[PDB]
Amino acid sequence: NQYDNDVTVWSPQGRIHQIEYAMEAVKQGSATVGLKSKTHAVLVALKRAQSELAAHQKKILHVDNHIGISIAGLTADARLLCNFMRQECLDSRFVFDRPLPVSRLVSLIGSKTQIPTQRYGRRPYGVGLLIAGYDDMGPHIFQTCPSANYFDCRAMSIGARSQSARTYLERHMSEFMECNLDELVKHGLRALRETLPAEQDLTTKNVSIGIVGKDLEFTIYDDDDVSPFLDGLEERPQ
Amino acid sequence: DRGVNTFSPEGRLFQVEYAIEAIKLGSTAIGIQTSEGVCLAVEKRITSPLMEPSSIEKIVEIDAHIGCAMSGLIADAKTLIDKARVETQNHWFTYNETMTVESVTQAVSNLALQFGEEDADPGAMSRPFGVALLFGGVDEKGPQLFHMDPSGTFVQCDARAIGSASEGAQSSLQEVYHKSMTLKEAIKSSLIILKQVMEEKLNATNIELATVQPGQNFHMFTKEELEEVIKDI
Amino acid sequence: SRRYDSRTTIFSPEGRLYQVEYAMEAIGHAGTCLGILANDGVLLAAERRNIHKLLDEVFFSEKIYKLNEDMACSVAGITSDANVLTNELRLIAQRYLLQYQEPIPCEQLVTALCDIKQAYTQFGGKRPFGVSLLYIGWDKHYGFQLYQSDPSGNYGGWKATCIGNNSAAAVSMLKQDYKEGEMTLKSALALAVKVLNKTMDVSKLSAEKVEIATLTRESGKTVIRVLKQKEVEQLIKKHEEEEAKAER
Amino acid sequence: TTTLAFKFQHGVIVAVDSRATAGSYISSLRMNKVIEINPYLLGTMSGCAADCQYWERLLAKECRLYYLRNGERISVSAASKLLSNMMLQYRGMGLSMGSMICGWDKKGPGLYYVDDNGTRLSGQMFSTGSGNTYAYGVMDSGYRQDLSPEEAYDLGRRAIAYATHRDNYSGGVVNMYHMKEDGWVKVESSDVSDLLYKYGE
Amino acid sequence: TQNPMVTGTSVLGVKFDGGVVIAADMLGSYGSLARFRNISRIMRVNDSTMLGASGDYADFQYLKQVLGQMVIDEELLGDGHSYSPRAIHSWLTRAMYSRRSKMNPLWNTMVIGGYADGESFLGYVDMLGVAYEAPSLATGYGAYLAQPLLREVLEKQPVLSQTEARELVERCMRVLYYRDARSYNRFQIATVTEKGVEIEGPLSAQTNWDIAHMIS
Amino acid sequence: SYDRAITVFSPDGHLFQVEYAQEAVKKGSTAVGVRGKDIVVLGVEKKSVAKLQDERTVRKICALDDNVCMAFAGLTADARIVINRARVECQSHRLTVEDPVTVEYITRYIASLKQRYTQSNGRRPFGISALIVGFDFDGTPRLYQTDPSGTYHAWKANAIGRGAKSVREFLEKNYTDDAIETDDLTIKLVIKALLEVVQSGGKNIELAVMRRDQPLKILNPEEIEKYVAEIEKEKEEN
Amino acid sequence: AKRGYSFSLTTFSPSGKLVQIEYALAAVAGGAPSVGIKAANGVVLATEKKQKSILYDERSVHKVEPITKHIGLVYSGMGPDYRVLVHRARKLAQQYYLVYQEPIPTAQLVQRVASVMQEYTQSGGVRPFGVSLLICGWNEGRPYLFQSDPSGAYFAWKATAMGKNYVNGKTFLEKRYNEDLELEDAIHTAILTLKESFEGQMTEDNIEVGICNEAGFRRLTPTEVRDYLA
Amino acid sequence: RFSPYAFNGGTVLAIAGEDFSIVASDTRLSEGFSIHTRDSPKCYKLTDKTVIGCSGFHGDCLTLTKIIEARLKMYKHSNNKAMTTGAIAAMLSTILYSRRFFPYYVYNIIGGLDEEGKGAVYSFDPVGSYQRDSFKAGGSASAMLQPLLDNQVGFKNMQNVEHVPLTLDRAMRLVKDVFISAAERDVYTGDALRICIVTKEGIREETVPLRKD
Amino acid sequence: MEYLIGIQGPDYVLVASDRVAASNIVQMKDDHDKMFKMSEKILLLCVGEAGDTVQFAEYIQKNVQLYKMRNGYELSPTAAANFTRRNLADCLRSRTPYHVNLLLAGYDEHEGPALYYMDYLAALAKAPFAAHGYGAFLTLSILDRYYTPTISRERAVELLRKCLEELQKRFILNLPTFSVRVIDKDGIHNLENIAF
Ligand SMILES: [Cl-]
Ligand SMILES: [Cl-]
Ligand SMILES: [Cl-]
Ligand SMILES: [Cl-]
Ligand SMILES: [Cl-]
Ligand SMILES: [Cl-]
Ligand SMILES: [Cl-]
Ligand SMILES: [K+]
Ligand SMILES: [K+]
Ligand SMILES: [K+]
Ligand SMILES: [K+]
Repeated sequence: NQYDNDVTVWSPQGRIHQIEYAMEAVKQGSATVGLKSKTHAVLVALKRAQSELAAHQKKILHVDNHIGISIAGLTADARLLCNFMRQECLDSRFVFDRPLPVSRLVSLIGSKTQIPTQRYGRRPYGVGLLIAGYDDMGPHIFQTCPSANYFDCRAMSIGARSQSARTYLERHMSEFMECNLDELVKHGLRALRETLPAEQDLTTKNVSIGIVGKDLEFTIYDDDDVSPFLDGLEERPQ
Repeated sequence: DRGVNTFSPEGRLFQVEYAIEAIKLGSTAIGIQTSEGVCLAVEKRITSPLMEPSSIEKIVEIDAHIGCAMSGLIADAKTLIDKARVETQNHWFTYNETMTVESVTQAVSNLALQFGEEDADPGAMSRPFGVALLFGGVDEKGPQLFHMDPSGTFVQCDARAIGSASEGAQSSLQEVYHKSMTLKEAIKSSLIILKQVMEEKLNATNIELATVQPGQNFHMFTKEELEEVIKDI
Repeated sequence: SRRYDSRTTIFSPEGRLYQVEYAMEAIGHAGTCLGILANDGVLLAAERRNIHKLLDEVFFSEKIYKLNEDMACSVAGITSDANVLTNELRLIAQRYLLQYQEPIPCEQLVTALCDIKQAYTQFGGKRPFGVSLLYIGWDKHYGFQLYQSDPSGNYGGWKATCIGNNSAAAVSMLKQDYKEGEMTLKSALALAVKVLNKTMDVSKLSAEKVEIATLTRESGKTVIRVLKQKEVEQLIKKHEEEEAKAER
Repeated sequence: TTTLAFKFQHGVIVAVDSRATAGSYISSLRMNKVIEINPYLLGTMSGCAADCQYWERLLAKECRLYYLRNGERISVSAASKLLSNMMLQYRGMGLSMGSMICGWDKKGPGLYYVDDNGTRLSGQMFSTGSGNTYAYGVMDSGYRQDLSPEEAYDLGRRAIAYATHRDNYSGGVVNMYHMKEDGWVKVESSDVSDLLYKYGE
Repeated sequence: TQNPMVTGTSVLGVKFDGGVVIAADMLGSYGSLARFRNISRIMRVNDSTMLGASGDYADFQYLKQVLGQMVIDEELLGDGHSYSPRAIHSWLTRAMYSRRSKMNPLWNTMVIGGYADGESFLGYVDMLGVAYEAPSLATGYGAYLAQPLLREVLEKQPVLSQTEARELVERCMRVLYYRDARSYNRFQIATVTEKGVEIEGPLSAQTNWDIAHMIS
Repeated sequence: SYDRAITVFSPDGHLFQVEYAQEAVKKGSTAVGVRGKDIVVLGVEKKSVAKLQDERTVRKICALDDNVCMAFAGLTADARIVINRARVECQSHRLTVEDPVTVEYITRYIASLKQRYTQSNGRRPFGISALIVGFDFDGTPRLYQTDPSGTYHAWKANAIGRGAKSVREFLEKNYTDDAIETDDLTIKLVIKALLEVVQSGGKNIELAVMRRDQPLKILNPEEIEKYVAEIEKEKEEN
Repeated sequence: AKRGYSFSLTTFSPSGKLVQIEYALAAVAGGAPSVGIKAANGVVLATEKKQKSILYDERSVHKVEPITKHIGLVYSGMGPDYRVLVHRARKLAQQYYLVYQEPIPTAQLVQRVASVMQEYTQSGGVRPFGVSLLICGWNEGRPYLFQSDPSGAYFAWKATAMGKNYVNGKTFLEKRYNEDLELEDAIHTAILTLKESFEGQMTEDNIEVGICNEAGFRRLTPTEVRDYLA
Repeated sequence: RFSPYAFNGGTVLAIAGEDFSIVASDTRLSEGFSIHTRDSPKCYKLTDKTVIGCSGFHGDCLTLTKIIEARLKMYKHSNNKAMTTGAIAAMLSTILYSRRFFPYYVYNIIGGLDEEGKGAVYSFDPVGSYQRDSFKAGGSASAMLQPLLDNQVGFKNMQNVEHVPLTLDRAMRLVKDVFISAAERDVYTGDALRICIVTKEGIREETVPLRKD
Repeated sequence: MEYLIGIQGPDYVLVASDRVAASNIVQMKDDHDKMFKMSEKILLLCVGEAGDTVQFAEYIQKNVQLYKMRNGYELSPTAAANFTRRNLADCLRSRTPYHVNLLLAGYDEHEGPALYYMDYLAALAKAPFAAHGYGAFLTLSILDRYYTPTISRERAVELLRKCLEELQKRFILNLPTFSVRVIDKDGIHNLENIAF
């Protein structure tokens, strides 16, 4: 191939391979699940360890009091987009004194992520995000990609073996709108569980959860704060 | 020929993956996070007895409570170390406090993929750093050890090894680690594993040893003190 | 974009610079240019490559440039690149004069241009200047001096040297004849004609084909002159007459 | 403000007052005019308070960076010079700081005077502030390199206390420091008015 | 702006039960000269907030187009979000202070009335970045003349009906016309409510000049 | 401006442009430096001057400051830049700080300069290695050496250039207190190590010495030949 | 939005020859023939202006151009590149006059114009000029004729030819041209050298010719060209 | 010409105890001889442990508080913890000095708790010179509040008083008394007094009415 | 207000400068040196604004030292003086000018003893004798009176003595100590400081 070294080179089929190669970076990262009710928006991600001696990687990150993200792909590209999201939320609160609507923040991601895909020497962002937020329009689950394209979704899963989680959510998508918060998180956990192989299941060390909604600001539970959600579990069936 | 910011069909940056390969040529470094302190150990790799012993500095001081072990291309490392030292003193000036071991590692991780050709400054980076770092120190969250590579990904470690013989030392730490280990056993283990994966015998002038424990500050071990820990082979 | 980049300022596997060594080949096809240092002076002798019945002869010289009140240089290579460098040499010499209010020392002027030429080999992504230069002059520190400049940006002080066509043959010819510490300007002028005659292509040697300039210290002033055609004619014929007295 | 520093056989002593004023009103009477850069580096403050703090703290940051890079600490001469260059960067801009740099290094006991203008001097004695004239008076008369620590402390106290008596913009307490081969020791923080009554008898 | 050219005088504001009412005379003065006696100093930002402005009229018209565009830009997205009366007040505070800090100020004093979430809003913005909230507002000479009237009525009766607020405003415009040399007897009344912003046409306060005969 | 990455990582993990610059120094002239007890001495070779050339110009030993001098190997054109950049830094350190430059600081600056040229756009690395010689203000002798990568080490004795592998191995066998006892034998140690690789003859050796408190001394072709007389007196005999 | 290339498009080959300059020399060698003759009391410049069709307006565009009151230009090679050099040379002539208040010496103009040509052999993202210039001038009561080429090198000529059959044109001039000609005689031998490489019949529209003397530089009118064509 | 500054009055007071910190201010915002609003408290919550009080030019006060609010978020995203009372005080010093040649006409006093749980008070000038102290007043009536606190809290100019440690009850009354005295004399002080109490439990606000003339 | 003085002889240059470092009304130092060593035979004496003097003097000092390192030989007294003149003249029509009055003394191996006078405006003039400060108004006449171009070193110090005694008697400022140094063939020699 020779149409795959630069973002500024179009393939004869009508495609850009460097955007598609950047999309492969998202799939290699560990799975993360996002879903919402009428009142809450929940992010559930799978922490990953390179070795048992090393700790698990951060998957959920803070953006603002009403917005939180889960990452999938390159770490530095995730932190770079996270800092841009934080800055845009800070600028909105500095100027207007009101929280930045989720819809508009994701549109700013779409505008920024597009710039490097059209300039020579530049590259696409090697990270896909799941954005959970709450504003005047209620809870929101958003999806961003290496391609500047973004999606408003009821539920979504990205990363390794995310298809298994995607199918689970697709069956229970009508269930979520009337769901209690405790029941909503369990749905997100049960979707993330499908991604893992048959030998292993969700533990207190490899599960990270983020919740934002009408009740409370965005909060990340990691270790001891996670066990109340895992306890009360319907066993792994096949 | 391709650019520096080119993705592989796999989904990785070539220059980053190649920078990981540059570490596999550097000397082995081991850090161990004990509940009562953090110890760092590295081999100097002497090429000639004419070369001065204390000349090679693969374990350096960043702050009174933070130590850093380096592996790979040493020239690239000391650029990152100076930036880390600047960051700690910029933070001290602004906030009148010592930085956390996590924040220092995060600050260095921000320089990760800040390289490119076009749409960049005249003095902008052309390539990544061929360096893997082990940040070991004590803050208000107890003793901590962090690992960082050219990709920018940084994570806490109970015990980690990086260098030429990375996998060999990783498996040796894997079976000889308790989260309740003592600092006496911590230095011992790092010395025991170091001689196994090396081409040269362990001498008092051959290696560097450092300790960061809640009580006392970061300490560079003197030749006489090394002989007291090598007495227990 | 990088598809069309020739990568001029890059290293070769052996540890050398290609564009520099390729520029060296351009000098070899240019005119023969020699410089000889004497006790009471220093001179430049160069082969004129611009020779025709239809050329006008407007300027005082073809390859010899006056840079300073106490300095002059000769050129071998691409003449347009040579014009750029010689103009810069005249500028640097004047910047020193403006600052210190005394003529620039010979070595320092060579050093300044060599730093510019070296910069073209390290950064910028541009082709180096395909020119070798011979500097002659007088300063209050080291007296009469002769310098050689490479497209690499490397220099050296010589008592006798040559650059251009058949340069290696000309220098070994000088190495045998040059009498260190005994050389007078009259002996050096005779040696210049001797080396040029054997080195040059057209064989017989002519007043239109060679160019000689002398730098001498007279009455507390540095005098630089490009020799007239009537003077050159006598220099060639004096060697021609000794070529006839070599057989018995 | 009133600030003094002098050196003798047993080291360098530093004494300052504690008063801050805005026009004719007293903002503070507990003001600390000595910055402890290091165990063996010391700086005094006169002029604009904000200008003194920021810059001397910035010097302190650079002294810290110096110690990390070479791992040997910094000379007093070098430290004072650094501060001088910072003020030199901001010339004609109305920065107002008068300061002294105290330390012990390889050369020995070190005393320097640094200015907002960029003036840098080394000397046995210095006094900076609105009441420096009074401090000089008592200091000069009753000073000898042949002094004992107790006698030196007497002179420091004495100088500041009398300066505060005469001067409107100097008062509060005397903060005294002793610079020893090992490092600096904080001698005392005594109320000036009480000292003055004691001297009155 | 270093020196203002055409200026507008006091702008009034007071919040009643279920909305806010704003008044400003239709005068643009060039120094002492009454230059334009039929120009609007009030604008409708959107359906929730309105704005009346004192000071330089060219600077007001500039802020009128910038705010006008911001509402247009927001209506294009149609994401169910709109600028609240507080958000406009917050933006305007940041805009005025930013220009002030660059030593090139917008020579304006603003009164912002609004109604959102069943609550009435009234905000003040200065040319230096001074901003606050009050039950009653008056700029320029109104702060010395009309504001004392508003405060004394609101002390005896905190809650007013729309009719009560209107007749209080008309009483204040009467005092302003009597006592301000840079005022005129042609004014507008703007009102925010559950229904939106309503700006009424050229109004004149009833004047009595019977005290002209009480000098003998 | 020219914004192209010249020095990049190879698949195996090598910096070719840096390695080619290290091939340039290996083609350079032989240079050796050795620390003594009271003095430090440099020695440079592979001179091969045509004797038709004034050798005063082509001297490979340069003084950076009053207490610091250096010798180089490789691309002699590149050296001049680094030397003059170090000389400017010598006076800048004297302007910013009252104190003169320590030997380690100059070496660190030269190393940082060489490192910057390996990671900056548009430029190739320097094709030189340097041997830095000087004294501390306390009087302790110091010897350092740099290379195109940007790494520096302190040495008792070291050689760079062509035949460096041969000369270095000689110094390992001949570096004891018996050879460093006197100031004369340390200079003799240089000449013997030098004349061991070069096309034999004292005429091709230029070496410099500096005492603890004395200014830099470039030795006469007379003084060095007197020591060459003492090595051949004790060559057929010893 | 755009940003130019910063690398040279003209580089040294292993042979030591800047290929793009010699390739630019091929562009002029293939262009319409031009001839210049210095003739004691003046200078003449003549070129082939054969547009190869009757549709063209022969009066619209010119090949022999004035730079100033006393200097003129003719070219062989590409027209568009020549235009740039004319505009640059006209500015350089005025820049000199504004500083020194004296008509620019021809040698000084050619040096300044040749230096512009040098830039395009070393600067980034650009090709050299595909034009060789013939510059005439009158200063200090002396006629001047110069040649500037893609290389940036300049030569002083008594008489020369360039373009198609430049080798045959020069050898013709070696035999035909003699020093101390009259200006009116120089026009004849200029048209004669042009006839050697023409191909077709010569009209006053088919060729363009300019003259330079003590009265300045001017292009000959179509009526004047007809009178010499007999 | 044009003046970038306006005087809006207001006085801020802070006192430190063993486990408490008090930040108090008037609610009067004024300009010239007129009152802008009677409902403008100068106390502001930054964290659960720290409270700021700004007085002087209100335009500067509004912008500066918003900068601190943004810088508090920037810190906690980067350091994973809340900014300490001492760290906010150290930060405010640098922000105020960054405007050395175009200063904020502002008088800041920080009140909160240190890392040991003890009360901390930091007093600032318009340019950024600061220190820790037991009690400090800043603003238009700072000269009226200070001498009474020097006498009562500092036990100055007294002979045989047994030096009783400061309690919350006594400090609360001290805060009220000095402001009642200041409202009688200072024209820019009045309307209402708002007291913010920083304890281990959090921030508690209290309002006591003042002279409205 | 400070004082500088230079006296050039047939084969030497004698220079003297006061040792007072003054602030407002106090003498902070009794032994402050206002002389700067540029080369082995070049001295630069500077006077003027408090912070501007040392910064400027050292900048030139370090550049003359830089020239020595880069070339192996030192600048001539003339080339040095013209260098200091260039740097000051270029800062004259800038936002921050240096108000420094200086005196350069040197010995050339060819030209001989040299003494240069320079304004804060950066006007350079070579003089057989010159003086800076307000004391010059009282001493230049004494210099005019007794100076001969063939003055011996013994008489030069005695002539300096006569000038410095005048500053004690008539000049309103207290200048008790002076630095005295001689430049010649052998270089710079520190001479006994003249105290009163
Ligand atoms: Cl991931
Ligand atoms: Cl690694
Ligand atoms: Cl000259
Ligand atoms: Cl205190
Ligand atoms: Cl702003
Ligand atoms: Cl490019
Ligand atoms: Cl800020
Ligand atoms: K394809
Ligand atoms: K990667
Ligand atoms: K330190
Ligand atoms: K020094």
